[PDB]
Amino acid sequence: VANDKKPSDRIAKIAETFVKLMNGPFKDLDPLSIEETIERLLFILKVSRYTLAYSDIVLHAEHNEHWYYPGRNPTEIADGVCEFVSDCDAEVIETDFSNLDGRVSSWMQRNIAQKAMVQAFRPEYRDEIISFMDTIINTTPHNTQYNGCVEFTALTFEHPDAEPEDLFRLIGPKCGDDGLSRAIIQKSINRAAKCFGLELKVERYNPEIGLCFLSRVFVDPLATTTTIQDPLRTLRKLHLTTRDPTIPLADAACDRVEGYLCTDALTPLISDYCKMVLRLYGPTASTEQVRNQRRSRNKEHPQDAHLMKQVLIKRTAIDEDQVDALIGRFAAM
Amino acid sequence: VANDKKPSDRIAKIAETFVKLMNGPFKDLDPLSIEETIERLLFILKVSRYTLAYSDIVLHAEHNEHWYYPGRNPTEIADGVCEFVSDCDAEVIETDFSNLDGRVSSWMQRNIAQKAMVQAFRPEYRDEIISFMDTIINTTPHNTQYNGCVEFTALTFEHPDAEPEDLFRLIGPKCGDDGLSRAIIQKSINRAAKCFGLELKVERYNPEIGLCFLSRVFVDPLATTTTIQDPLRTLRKLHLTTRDPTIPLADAACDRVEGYLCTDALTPLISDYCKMVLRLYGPTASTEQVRNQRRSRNKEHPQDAHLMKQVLIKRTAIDEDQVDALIGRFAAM
Amino acid sequence: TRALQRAVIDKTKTPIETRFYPLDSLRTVTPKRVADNGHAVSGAVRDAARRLIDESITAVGGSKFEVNDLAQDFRNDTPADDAFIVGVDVDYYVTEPDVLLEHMRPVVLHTFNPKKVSGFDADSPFTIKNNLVEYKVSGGAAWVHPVWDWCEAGEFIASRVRTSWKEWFLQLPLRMIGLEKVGYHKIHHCRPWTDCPDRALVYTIPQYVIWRFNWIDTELHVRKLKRIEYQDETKPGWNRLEYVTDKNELLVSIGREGEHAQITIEKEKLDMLSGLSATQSVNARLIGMGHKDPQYTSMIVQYYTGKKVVSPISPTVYKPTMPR
Repeated sequence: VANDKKPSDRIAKIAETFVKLMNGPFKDLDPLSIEETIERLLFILKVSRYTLAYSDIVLHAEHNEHWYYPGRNPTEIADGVCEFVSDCDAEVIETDFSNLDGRVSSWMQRNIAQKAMVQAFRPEYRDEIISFMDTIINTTPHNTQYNGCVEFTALTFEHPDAEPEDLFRLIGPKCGDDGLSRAIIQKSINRAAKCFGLELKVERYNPEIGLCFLSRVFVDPLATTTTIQDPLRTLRKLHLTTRDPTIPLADAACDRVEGYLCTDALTPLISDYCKMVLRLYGPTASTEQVRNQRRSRNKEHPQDAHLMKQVLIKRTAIDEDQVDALIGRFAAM
Repeated sequence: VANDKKPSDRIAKIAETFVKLMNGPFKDLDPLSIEETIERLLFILKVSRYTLAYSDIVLHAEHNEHWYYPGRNPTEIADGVCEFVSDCDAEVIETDFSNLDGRVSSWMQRNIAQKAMVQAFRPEYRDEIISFMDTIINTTPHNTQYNGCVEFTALTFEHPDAEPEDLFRLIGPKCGDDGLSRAIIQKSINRAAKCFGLELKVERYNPEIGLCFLSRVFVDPLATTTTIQDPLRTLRKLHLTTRDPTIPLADAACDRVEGYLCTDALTPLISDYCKMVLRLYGPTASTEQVRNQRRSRNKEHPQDAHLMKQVLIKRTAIDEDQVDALIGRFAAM
Repeated sequence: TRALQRAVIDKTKTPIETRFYPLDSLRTVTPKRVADNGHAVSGAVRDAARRLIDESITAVGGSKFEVNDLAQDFRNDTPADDAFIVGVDVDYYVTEPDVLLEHMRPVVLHTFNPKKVSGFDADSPFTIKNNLVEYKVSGGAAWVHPVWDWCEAGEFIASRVRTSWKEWFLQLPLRMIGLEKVGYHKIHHCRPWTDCPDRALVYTIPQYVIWRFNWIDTELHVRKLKRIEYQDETKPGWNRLEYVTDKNELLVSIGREGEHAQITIEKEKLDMLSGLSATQSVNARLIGMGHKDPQYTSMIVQYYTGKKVVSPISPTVYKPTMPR
């Protein structure tokens, strides 16, 4: 659903200041060769060749590590999240956007992303990048840029008397559709989204139900960095498999449970399901080398185990006796 | 809720006379250095650097001690209150303002506080102070200035034929949203507030229910200076804790009861609650050094014990047999 | 021409700013009604203006030099250099606004700049004859003074500056040639009272001084204050006035000189009516628009035909004054 909601006059100066702060000290850049782009990490290649270099140079710089979390290993993500929650003393807010790529306006697209790309890249490459942006208007970096712009707008609205550089220095971790911010702008974020024309969903941090971030649940971010898959999103749908019909059910289930072990080995109410899938569909599945040579293969802390159990129970609103009964039923099947 | 209710023509002369009497003999002043302001007692600093000096110089002078109680130790506050009640022979009135900072009008702000600050400070600092006031329009001293202005207006309306200096010399103790005044202007205070455009709440002093001042209850101000926390405001809400979720309940309760002991050690119906909190949440709480190193730590006369008990009963409208039953129930839990 | 280059190059300005604090309080002040009920009195309006200016000046913390003819004779009071100049209803007293503007200092002035060509200002009747306003102060004498055109387009002004007799001797040979020492000012007028739309709260700030050539034009076409010419050169014996409304309307006020009746009409309607061939057509069109009031259509017809009437000068009995 395309939208053409231009922002107000005042917000334009805030957006320009945010873009300039994003530019930082990297005035000049050069495009990457086709071979280097191909070995990095059709239609994706032509934009990737420039966008990967732009991200790696500007968005992964010294003065842009405060907010651009997108682009780091999951261990690095967990470390950053724990550091941010320690800094904010467990006072953080979560942002959940609905169809951001389907809702970003033309003015935002042509005044944030296009401006940033043109300022980052060399003048001799202006035509190619502008043509690529025009083709885009009619991937990953766009969401991060939108999140950074919205964070800058919120910070500018919260403290209009501070210098833009100091305001932007407080930008918290942001990664695409998910991000973190101070809880003091919980109500003012909705007005900023309305001014830009975006829809924002915000939820106050609650230790009883855990914290939601990148479909990951932090059981107790104050002390431990233990983290698990989001139970709210996956439990209601994990019993149904959305793989293509051509794949046997056993191979898809095996890949799903292998990923779950790789990410959620010691999570209550999921380990039992994964083990029962491995016990039932496991022997009936095909050879694992066969599925490793098949395209659809990629189409999918012990100390606080008690606390993780209680946090999962709080997340799923299931009584402990009910949880034990469910665990017994799952294991005995 | 911003308001633009300018006062009448006659009231302007009264306000100017009050401002001049506030000025007194301190014609010239100088700003404080940043280091001195920092060691005194961002955004707070820029206004504090001037307002702290202005308060200390003018509002803490010899000829301005009659009304500016705000800025003294609690023992000094109790001594001043007892002296004032002895002077007024237990004939005093209490003022309770609702959202004064959210209700002071533009005319009042630009003709009381701005005028006082400009007259107090040196001419070479006029631009900085006027800019700071303009930023404020679009902390503690403002409430005291408003209370003094309203007291001066009431005194001027009561005795329009006396000299302004003699009228102002009768200004009683005032401290922010709370203050004391003569009971002879109980009805005329409402008309003065209406003229300025402010809302005033006044209650006649009643020895049976005690006197309310700074959330403090004077059991018998005629003879003793014994004072306790306000029972009306705290009893209905002391059972619920408003601390942030990240703090454990035990630490917040321990800090609350430690403060209550520091202020209300020998108050009936509160000492038992504090002791039971210390008995229950005490052992289950964390280390006290840990909470002393934690940010949320600061986020919280035996001879007349009989009289204090009876005054608390009168304040809470609870029968003595009912009070004894409640005390027994609290202790035995 | 090459003469234009001379003026462009010859800046030779000496900006002077005695840290005159901008009085933002006077600028952007919402309209106010001084009288709760009925209509306000002239004394009440004067008191309100004085109170507003006093509050602004004291809040800014500056000083003032109130004026109550060519020279203000400020030496008898010797105010401070930074103090402002404040005058209220001093149109009769001051021969020219140049008298106030020579001091090269900010001026806050409350003046009579009518938008109606005749009628009542507050409780004070006023009328325009020749080009002088025959104001009749409620509770005062009769003032006869012109209007010095504060509200015309253009924020930049040209004015004289103080000069001693020795300075006069120095500059007279240069003055006769066409060389003048000219100061520049920035004007703001607010019009703060709705019930009395004929009085304007003029505000002024000086910017810088310059030496200019009399017989050479200016690129920015800066203007110097001139007496308003209310007389209508097309219809002798009539006064015509134009002003712009806040709702995007360009109204015009017409009336005879030394005369009381007065009507306001949209300018476009007056231009359409002034070209009609027959007098009866004027009435026909006016009835078509829906104007049934005889006092309106009759005056419009009289203006159309340019009817001159020699109204007499007669004794007047004024309302008794009450100090209250």
